[PDB]
Formats: sequence, structure tokens, C-alpha cells
Amino acid sequence: ASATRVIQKLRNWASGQDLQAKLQLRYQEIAKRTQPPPKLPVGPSHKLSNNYYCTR
Amino acid sequence: TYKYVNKKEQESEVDMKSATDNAARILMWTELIRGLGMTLSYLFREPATINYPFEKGPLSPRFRGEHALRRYPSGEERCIACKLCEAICPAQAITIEAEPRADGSRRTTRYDIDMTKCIYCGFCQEACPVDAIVEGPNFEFSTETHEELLYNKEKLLNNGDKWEAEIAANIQADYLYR
Amino acid sequence: ELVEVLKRGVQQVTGHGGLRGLLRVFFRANDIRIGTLVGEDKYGNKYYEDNKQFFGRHRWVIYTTEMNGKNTFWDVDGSMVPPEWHRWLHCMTDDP
Amino acid sequence: MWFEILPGLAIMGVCLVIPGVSTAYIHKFTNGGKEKRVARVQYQWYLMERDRRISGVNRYYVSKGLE
Amino acid sequence: SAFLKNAWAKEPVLVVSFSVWGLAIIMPMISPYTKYASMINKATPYNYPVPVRDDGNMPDVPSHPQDPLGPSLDWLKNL
Amino acid sequence: RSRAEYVVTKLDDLINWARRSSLWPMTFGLACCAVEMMHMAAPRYDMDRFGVVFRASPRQADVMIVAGTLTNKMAPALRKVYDQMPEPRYVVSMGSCANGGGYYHYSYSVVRGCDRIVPVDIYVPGCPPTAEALLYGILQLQRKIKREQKLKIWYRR
Amino acid sequence: NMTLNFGPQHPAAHGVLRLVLELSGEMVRKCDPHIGLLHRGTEKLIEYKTYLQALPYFDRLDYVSMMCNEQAYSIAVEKLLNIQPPPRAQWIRVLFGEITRILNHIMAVTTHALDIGAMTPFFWMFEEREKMFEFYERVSGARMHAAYIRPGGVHQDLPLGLLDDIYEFSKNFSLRIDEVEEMLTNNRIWRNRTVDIGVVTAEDALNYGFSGVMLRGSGIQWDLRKTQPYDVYDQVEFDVPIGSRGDCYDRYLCRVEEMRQSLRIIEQCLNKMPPGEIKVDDAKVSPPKRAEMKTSMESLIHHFKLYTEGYQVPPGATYTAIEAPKGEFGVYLVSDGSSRPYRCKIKAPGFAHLAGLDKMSKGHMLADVVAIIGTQDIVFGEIDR
Amino acid sequence: MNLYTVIFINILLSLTLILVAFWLPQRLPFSMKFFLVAITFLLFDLEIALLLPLPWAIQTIKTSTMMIMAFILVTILSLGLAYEWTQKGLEW
Amino acid sequence: MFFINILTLLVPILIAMAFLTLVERKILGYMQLRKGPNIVGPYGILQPFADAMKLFMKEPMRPLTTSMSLFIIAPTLSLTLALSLWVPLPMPHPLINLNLGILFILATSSLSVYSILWSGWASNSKYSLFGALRAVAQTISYEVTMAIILLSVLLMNGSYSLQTLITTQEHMWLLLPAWPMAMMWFISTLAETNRAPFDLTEGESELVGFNVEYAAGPFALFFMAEYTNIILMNALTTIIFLGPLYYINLPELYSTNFMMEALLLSSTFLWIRASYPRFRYDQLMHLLWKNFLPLTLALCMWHISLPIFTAGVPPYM
Ligand SMILES: COC1=C(OC)C(=O)C(CC=C(C)C)=C(C)C1=O
Ligand code: SF4
Ligand code: SF4
Repeated sequence: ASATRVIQKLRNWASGQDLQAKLQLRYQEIAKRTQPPPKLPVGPSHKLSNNYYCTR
Repeated sequence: TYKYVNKKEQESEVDMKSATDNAARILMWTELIRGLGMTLSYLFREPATINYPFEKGPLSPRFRGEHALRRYPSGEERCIACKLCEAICPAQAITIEAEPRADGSRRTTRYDIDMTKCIYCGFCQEACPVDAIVEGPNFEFSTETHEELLYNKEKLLNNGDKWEAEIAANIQADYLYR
Repeated sequence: ELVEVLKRGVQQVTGHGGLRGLLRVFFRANDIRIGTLVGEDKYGNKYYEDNKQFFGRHRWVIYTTEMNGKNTFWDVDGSMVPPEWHRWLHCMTDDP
Repeated sequence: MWFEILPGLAIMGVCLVIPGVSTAYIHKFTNGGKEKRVARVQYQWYLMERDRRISGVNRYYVSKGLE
Repeated sequence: SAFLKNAWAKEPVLVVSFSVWGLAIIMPMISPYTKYASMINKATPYNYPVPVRDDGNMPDVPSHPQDPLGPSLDWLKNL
Repeated sequence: RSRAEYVVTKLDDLINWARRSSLWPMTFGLACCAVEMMHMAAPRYDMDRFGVVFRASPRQADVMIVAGTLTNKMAPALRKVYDQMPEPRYVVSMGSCANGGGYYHYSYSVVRGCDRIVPVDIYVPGCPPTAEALLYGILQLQRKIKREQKLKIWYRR
Repeated sequence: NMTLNFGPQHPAAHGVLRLVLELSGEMVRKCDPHIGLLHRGTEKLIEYKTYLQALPYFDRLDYVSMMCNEQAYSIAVEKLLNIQPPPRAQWIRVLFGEITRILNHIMAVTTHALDIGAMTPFFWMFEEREKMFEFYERVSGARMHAAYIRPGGVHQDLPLGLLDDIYEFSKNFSLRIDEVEEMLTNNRIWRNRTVDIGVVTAEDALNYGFSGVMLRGSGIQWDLRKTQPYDVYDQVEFDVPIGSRGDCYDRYLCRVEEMRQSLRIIEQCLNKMPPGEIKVDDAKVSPPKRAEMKTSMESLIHHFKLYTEGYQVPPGATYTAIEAPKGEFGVYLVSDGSSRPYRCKIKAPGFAHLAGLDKMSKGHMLADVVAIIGTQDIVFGEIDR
Repeated sequence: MNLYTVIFINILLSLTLILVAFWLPQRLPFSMKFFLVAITFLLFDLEIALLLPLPWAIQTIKTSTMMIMAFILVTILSLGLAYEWTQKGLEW
Repeated sequence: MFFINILTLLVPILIAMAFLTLVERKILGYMQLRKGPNIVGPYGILQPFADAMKLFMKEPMRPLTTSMSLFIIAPTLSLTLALSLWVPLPMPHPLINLNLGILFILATSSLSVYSILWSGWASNSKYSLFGALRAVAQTISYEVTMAIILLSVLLMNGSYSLQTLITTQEHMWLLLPAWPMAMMWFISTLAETNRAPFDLTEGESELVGFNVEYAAGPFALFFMAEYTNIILMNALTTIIFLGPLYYINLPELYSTNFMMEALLLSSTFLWIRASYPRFRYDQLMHLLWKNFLPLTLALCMWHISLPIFTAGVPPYM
């Protein structure tokens, strides 16, 4: 991006595609770092009852 | 569900118009010119390369990088020589021998990670109960001599002290996940 | 149009101090780009960020002139960056 | 950005015009401000030589109606 | 004819190749200018035209180049 | 400055700069480390920028990067290619498979390091040594090539 | 016949290949490929290593399709333990499995062109490949050689930003395939170099055990992903790109289609990934969570034993095949009751394909052989093992 | 002479390079196809010769004979080519 | 003064040779989403000089089995012929104008095929001999159409002297007429400089042949030769078919436009290289003998007929 319109137009044409819509270089669209803290889910078998291993 | 690639559904019988279009394709290299347009197009796109020393390719917290041994905030090295980091190392890299320190505490007399043997799996990071051995962020530790790559407890503890601030931040970010 | 790009170019060139500064950057960092100093570590390295540029090149470090004695004017190596600021540079943490 | 390729092209170009301007002014200096006569066929060499004999030793010097 | 067609679309060089071979073998035969080539080149005067003695028995030869007699290239002019 | 010593220091600085700026590497292409460099040759971390040739035949190669395990069947070859490289020549051992045996150290078919077969100048660590990490290693070769003082040694020899 | 060997250092030899060629003039009459230059002893080393500490080895057999390789060991060991991965983990393995087939195909299509002489397609896609590794590194910590897919379930949950970033990559990736699509699919020069080269007939392909895009390219309709659906390949919809004739072009076109079909599968996985746990909840098979091992005795005992000794999978033997990007990758794991395996025969799609080179490269020039190896997508790690 | 001056500088420049280059640092591959090509090449190379004077021959007063001759030469060689194609020649 | 002129033609051309290499390593780069060499010097300007010095310093290796003359004659011949062919070129004024100028360029090019033959025999290793034999064949084949394409041109120019075309192309480029051959001159110029679409002479994936045993100084000289040629042939396209505007009063606008057209067509073969895969050895000869030679021979006859029946026979001299 950050390309003068004319270069973009030349780009889009020479390529035959609207390459601007889907640029390869990433700009402020990528997930920000330090995404929020994760509280992951505990799966089955964590029941404190009727959880006999012999049955699983 | 299948899909035919390169299967001509039917025999389009040549029509002069069709023939001309084709003959022009062979005679005036029309498709070849199409290919040149694509490369000219990128010539105008911004290059994706990074100044390597000045800018660095992004690595998130789980990057394994270079081994380090951490210490408790008080200053007591975390490792208590349970030696299962040695047990689960796939490459036989970590060698640990221990004896009860004078304090009476359990500690490792010798902890040697052979980095040339290590394949940076990150299981040691996984296995440690006190999480004393961690995969530190640094990946730039290329060395002139083979011996430098072999690491004893003092290099790893020193590596741990140097990168402790970032190691602590990285473990802080990823521990909920683990 | 074209004038605009030339204009921003002037900004960049005139931005890194006088010609002395530009040459300092032009020849050792090989990039005349202006950003916002996000901080200066005790070693001397100066870190900058330009969120407008692509992910790969929004955060850069202009290393010091001398680190731990060694002259680092031209012999700049990555490890010069301090461990604290290493993760900021590698985008491990979005916080300076 | 592509403009960085220009510095190199410029140096090539400057180095491809020099030759054409150089050869075409080291001729107009050595031949007295008049393009070096191209003697494709003998007649021309004759006329050229004739010129030499007509004046000085060099053909570029050119005598006129006032002689 | 049908092959001709495919030939126009497959192996479309030879077709063009031969076509030209022929068109060059025809245009010369039929053209309003072909004759000029042998004239225009004939006329171009390369070797000095030596003058003949005047027995005085020749009314065809012009006694002077600019005379109204002799050959002319007005055909070359306004060609 | 004026001293036969100063002229001989400046001229190697010149000779060292030429070798440093243009290192044409030759990658054998063993195992997977070759991929982690095909990424260095690729656009995120161009190597050409630094003056590195993506593909160079042995006779025209300054640096050999041994990426991947050197089995006991490829050893006899590596040495040949190292031996046939032009004299000024340097080796960068990439991967715990090459600098040391890495996983596969104790195998009967793997040489425990290329250092056993070819003298090694920089050892780049990591199972897939990261591509910046190789780029740091290549840059470390450039720091080693700057320090060399061949002309100075001939003068005071 | 002027015997000439395609020596290892040559770039077209994938680093290790000594094709003893007999050149009847420039036409090559016989090839005797001498592999073995990268035999590391991968399957004799595994016998001495516990089931978890042998996972890493499977990321290095085919080194361009790491996770799909480690999904074959993970499925095998899981079968022998009669345990199944949790629902979220199975989607994550299918999500990472198709990122790997896009990654292998970008490897195979672009490096084939590098061999033929087209250099730009490699650079455009390789930037798209580091975008992808980042996804490996952000989920496992290793750009390649992750060790993420574990014998039971996967190792750690996806970071909280990965699925958005995989959408942004998949959203724009197809234009990138479209772009090399224009630059290397109709060029008369490519077609001439690739079309009608190394044709393999349908029955010959089955007899030579080709089992891959090489099987599908000649029109045989076989995908282990739809025929024998492993993991969740029963809940995702895709079209196998069967080619018609078998020339190296039809095989290229199939590889480009599978990249497109994988984007269709990746889309479904992001759209339908279930909330849940990433590893089976049996502490006997998958290691206990970090907080649990540090607060509950049953968990420390289970962590200590699993890391130090192992799963101790019940005695038996299984051959589990998954559709790795190259072709059918299968592990015949024979197991005694011990925590470490007894035998692990890695079937490599590639040992069969390289055998076919002599038959496929028949009546062909020195240059055709470079295309023939390129269209088998052979990585010598899998062949040499 | 002017050419001689230029050329000897040209050789000198190249010999200088190789000399510094060497001084500063201080069995049966045969396919008739290949031979056949070389031959064809000269048959064509000779023809190129019989065709080279055509720029001077254009100005020939005859013209008719010129073209009649030149067209016959080009056509008979091309037929030679034609038979080369028809025969296994040119089919490597 | 003549020497001054000799220097003005050779030195600049050689420097241009060097920077073409740099330009080839940046235009190919940006097309492939990469900056190319910018770190050595400012924007990579010092990059060509840097490897030149590295190449000359590295030890020239004389293979145990190698002639020592057919080995050192080969790069000297390659540089000598290529730099020599710049001697008689109209820009607009030629240093040494020769009445039979185009025959000089055709003959001098033809001699370079030997260097390939001599280097291949000298190396005494199989890769070299196989590469040389195919190479000589490519070069020679692309000479037969290359020559006929010029003969068609000359007949519409009237003479063999390259200086005449500046007067032939005072109203229109010879591309408009004769475009069909330009293309065929351009493709043949791509073959004779062993550039990409036709780089089988030295295929890398195929026989990593010409410089297999050539390193350091010998590598450089051919090397230099190839690139100078790359320019020269492009420059011949920019005189014979794209005729730069000539004004007798100011001779440099001829050279200014010669500069512009030569750089763009030199840029084009750089652009061709990145854009196309390399053709097969027989696919290459299949093109010339089957696709182009019949087109050229027939269009050759059309160019002996166009003059006569269009009463346009060109003026000699
Ligand atoms: C993609 O397949 C392969 C290549 O060819 C394109 C190789 O070049 C190589 C090695 C190549 C070099 C010289 C880096 C490997 C390992 C490979 O797997
Ligand atoms: S596991 Fe952690 S603590 Fe136990 S020994 Fe290895 S390092 Fe020290
Ligand atoms: S080191 Fe790690 S990555 Fe490099 S080869 Fe050996 S295993 Fe593969």
C-alpha cells in the first residue's frame, strides 16, 4: 500500500487483478500482540463424581 | 466429490474466428505478454523484506529459541535435580549429576545441555515441575567453535540471568494456555 | 500526487538530523525512514516505531555507536539489543 | 520501492550517452568543427585528398571563392 | 479446406509462412510500379556519360544537357 | 597517514571488504535446514541484499552452508565439494544435525558433525535454525572476514 | 552410454540424489537412482525412544509437511491405545493439516519451476509461506518441526489471535495462487516442458504403488481423506482434484487445485471449530495440566511417570495411513506392552514414486528427468528415513 | 590502422584482466543429430553467402532476373529444409 | 584524441556492463517482492565493484585435466569480441565507420561460439563437453535466422553500413515495417546472449557447462562479455529497428534516445528472464528450424519483392 494511485492502477492492470484489495504485506489487520489472557475450558473427566477411571 | 482438471468437456469445432484467435495466440505470443504484465505489476508493489539487524521478524511468546536455567526471585536456582528433563529429552542432550548441597538442599552439581545434540523440541520446557529449564527467546547464539555450543550450568544460569526479564514476561503470557 | 511522495521524501531526508545524521543513517542502517522514538536503552540503542508501515517494518532499532566498549558504528549485530527490548523488537509483546 | 533500482539505471545511462556524445565531439574537434568526412567510395577520398593538397596539409581547412 | 482451417489454428506459422512466400511471388507480377525499379535504378547516373561526336546527322541526341531533347526522369519526379 | 604499515592495513581492509560484501554461498541441501535458508533467500529476509548468491556452483562459491545431517554416505562427497571449492572459502554449519549430530547423533549412518569432515567457521544452532538465525550466522561470518589480516601477516612475516 | 551421475550438490538433486544416468546421446536410456545419502536411522532410533520422544522424529521424515506427518503417528499411537482426541483437537489437526498441504504444494510447484528455470513464482509464494510458518510458531513455538500434534490430542490450545490471522491469510491467499496461475500455467514454455512428460498409465500407477497426486493425476479416484476419513474429514466438504491424462501438467494442475480445495477446508475449520479441550482427559495418555500437577498429587505422579517412563501402549500392531501432501504416509507401529515402540515402518510416499522414475522417464532427455523428479514431490527425508 | 589501434587495446584489456586474475590471487558424446545440424548449418551458411550480395544486386538494371534468381535460391533451399523435416532430420 | 575516443567508448561501456548486473539484481528483485542489493554502498551502487574484486582475488583453478590455453584464450576471446563489436556502432557517429559494418557485427558475433567450444573442450570434464556441444548448436542455429533477418533489413536499407539506417529511419522506425522480424530479432538476440528463455547453454538445473570449471578471473571475463553483449545486441535492436530521432544540428538527442531505447529493451530481457521458464534443448531448435526459419526465409523473399514492385529499390550509398 502507500502507493500513489497511478502506480496502483498500473499494478492492478498489469496484473489483471485488484491486488490492492488483497495485499500480501500485512498492515494493522493482523491480530494485535498481547491478545487478552485465556481461560481455557476443562474437558470431561473433571467431575468430582461418577468419574471412575475404570469406566473411561 | 471429484473435479476434472484438464479435461476438455467437448470438441469445439474450429470456427474461423476461433482459429484466428488461436493462430494470433501462437503468432504474436499473446499469453507470453500476459505473463510479463504480472511481473511488471509486482515490480510496483512494496518489497516485503526487513532490514535484518535493524528490524526483526516477529516471534510470539512460545518461540523455543535458546535454553536457559531460571532462578527464584530470592536468588535460589529453580532446578532441584529431579532429572526428568534428562529423561524426556529426545536427543540425550541434557546430562545431569547431583549431590546434596551443603545447605542440605537438592541441587545439580553438573547440568550440561549439548545444544548441537539438542533439536529444540521444547519438551524440557514442558517436563520441568519447577519449570527451571525454559526455552528462552534468543535464537542468535551462533558460535565460532563447537565447544562453545556445549553449555554447562554456569552458561545456562548466566543465560537465564540475562534473559530472565523477557523469559518471565513470555511465561507470564503463555502459562494459562499450558 | 507525485509531489506528495517527493514531499514525504524530503521530510525523511531532512528528518534524521542534518546531512551528518542522514549519512549516519544512510550508510550504517541503510534506510532513510523517520519514526517515533519509543525509547533509548542504557546501552545507547534507539528504538522507533512506524505503525503505518507493514508489520514486518513498523518497529526498528538504530543501534549505538559504542556498546560495552566495542565500536558499533559499522559492526552492528542484532544481539546488541538488550534482552528487555528484544521482545518489543520481535513483536513478542506489543508494549514498549 | 522500485525507485531504488533507478540509481543503478542512471549510472548505466550516463555511461551510455557519454560514448555517443564523446565520439561525436572528438570528431568535430579534430576535423575543425566540420564533421569528419565519410569516404565510403574512392571519389570521396579523392575529393578529400584533393582538399588536403589544396591547403595546409589537412583537408578540414577549406579554401573558398577568395582563392 | 478444413485442414487449412485447423492449420490456420494449429501450426499457424507455416500457413503464414507459405502465404507470404506466394504473395511475394505475385505482387511483383501484378503491380503498377514493378517496371519502375528497373528504370529508377537504370537512370541513377553512376558512371560519367561520355559525349558522342557531332557528325551532325543526329537529331535525337541533345546537343546540351538542358536542351528539350533526350531522356527525362520526370517519371521519377512526381513518381 | 604515511607508513608501509598503514598502507598494508588499509588494503586488506579493502580486500576483506570485497570478500565480506560478496559471499556467494553454496548449499549442499541436506535434510531440512536447506528449507530454512530457502526462506532466507525468499522475500522476508533477502540474502542477496547482503550480497549473497541464491545459487552458486562449487567452483564459484565463497561459502558452503552444510544444512542437514551428513550421513556416512554423503560425507565422502561433502569433502570433495569442499575440496573443489576455490581457495578463499568458508564453511557455515547449519543445524544441530550438522554442527554435532543432533537428533540422529547416535545413529550408525550419521557423521556426528560436519566438523569431522570439513573445517567449520560458524556453527548456527537450532533444529530448524531460524532463518534470521542463519542470517545472523552469515553476518557473523562477515564479522570474522573483516577481522582477518592476511596482508598484515605477510608484511611482518 | 556415457554414464553420468546427477551428483548431490547439483540444485535439481534436492541436495542428496546420485541418479546414475546412462546417456544414449542427450536422450537418457536408463536411470538407477542411488538414494541413501540421507538415511539417518530414523526407524532404529525410534525403537530406543519412548512414544512421545519419538514424535519429533516424524516431523523430520518429510520435512516440508511436518504436521501432517505427525498426524499419522498421532493417529497410530491413538489407535493402539483405543483413545480418541477431543473434538477441538481433531479440527485443529485438520486446520493445521491443510495449512501443511498448502505449504507442501507451494514447496512442490515453486521448486519444480526453480528446476525448470522459472524463478519468480518461488519468491512470491515463499513470502506467503513464512506468513504460514508464523502460524506454526505462534501455536507451537517452532517455525517448522513444531511437535504440536501429540500422540493423544494436540499439545497446547491455539493462541487467542490465530484463527483471525488464519482467516486474513486464507482470505488473500487465493489471489496469490491465481498470480503464479497466470505466470506458469499457460506459458507455452511451461506447457511444453510439462505436458506429455512422464505419462503414467492408470494400472501401472496402482501396480508401482504410487498412491498420491501421481495416482489421482492419471484419473484413478483415490483420496484417503474421503475414502477412509481419518480425524474429521467426514465433517468437512472438499472436491478431490482428479486429473485426466497423467502428464506432468495434469499433475501440476491437480496440485494447484488441492491448494484451492484446502482453502475451502481451512474456511470450514475456522467457521466450525468447537469450544472444548485440546488433549484427551486421560492423564494416563496425555500429560496433566501445569496447574494440576503443581496442586494435586495424582497429577504430579501422572506427570512424573508420563515424562520419565511413558504411555505403555497395549501390545498390538497397526498400519495407519493419512493423506500426507505427497501421498499416503503410513506408520506400521508394532507395539509390545512397553512404553517404547518395537518397530515403526514409515511408509513414505516417495520410496514408491522414486522407483517409478526409471519407468516414467522413458524415451526422455536429460532435461525431462529434472521435471520427472519435480513432479513426484520427492523429499529424501521420507525416502531415506 | 584506426581499427588496428582499437583492436589491440581490446586484446590488451582482456589479457590484462586474465593476467591479473592469475597473478593477483597471490569421451564419446556423439549424436548424429549434432553433426547433422552442423552440416545443415553450413548448407544454410553458404546460402546466406549467395544471398548476401542481394543489397548490391537490388540496384542491378535487370531486376526481373535478380528476383527470379533470388526467389529460386530461397525456394530450393527451403525445399531442402522441407525434406529435412520430412526425413527424421530436424526431429532430433 | 583517437585514443581518448577509444577510452570514451570502452570505459563507459564496461562500467555500464557492471551496473547492468546490479540493475539485473534489483529489477528481478522488485518483481519478486524483494529489495535486491541495497546494503553495500548507497542503494547498491558499489555492489558490482565489490564482487569483481572478490572474483579476481579468489584462486583461479586450473583443473588437473585442462588445457591451459584453450582455457585462457576462451574468456579473452569472449571479452575481446564483445567490447570490439562496440567499435563500429552508430551513436550517431561511429568510432570507426566501416562500409560493410553489419557484416563486421555478424562475423564478430559468430566467432564467440568458439570460446564456448574451446572452454568446453579445455575443461576435460563431462558436464563441460555436453554443455558446450549443445551450446554451440544453439548459438549457431540462432545465427542462421539471425543473419537472414538482417539481410531482409539491409535490402530495405540499401547497404551494410549501420550508419545508413540513421538516414533510412528519419521518418519512421523500421519496427512499423518489418515488425514481424523485430520480434524474431528480439528472440534471436535472447538466444545469442544465452539469456533466460534460452539459457540452456548453461542451464543451472541442467548441468549447473560453460563456466563449470571457470572461477574467479576467467569467470569474470566471459561474464563481463555476456553482459556487454546483452547491451550491444539490444543497442543493435535500437539502431536497426527502433530508429532514434536524428537531428544533424544536435547529435546527442540521437544518443539520448539511443540511451532511452537501449535501456528499455535491455530492461526487457531482464523482465523476460524472471517471467519465463527455460525452453527444452530441442524445444529451442524446434522453434528456430520449424517456427522461425520458414517465416524468415519467406519474409526474406517478401523483402526482395517489396522493393521492386513498389518501385522502392533503396539508394545505394
Ligand atoms: C523442494 O525440494 C527440494 C529442492 O528443490 C527445489 C532442493 O533444492 C533442496 C535443496 C536445495 C538447496 C541447494 C538449498 C531440497 C532439500 C528440497 O527439498
Ligand atoms: S526438570 Fe527442571 S528441575 Fe528437574 S532437573 Fe530438569 S531442570 Fe532441574
Ligand atoms: S538439524 Fe534439526 S532441522 Fe536441521 S536437519 Fe537435523 S533435524 Fe532437520
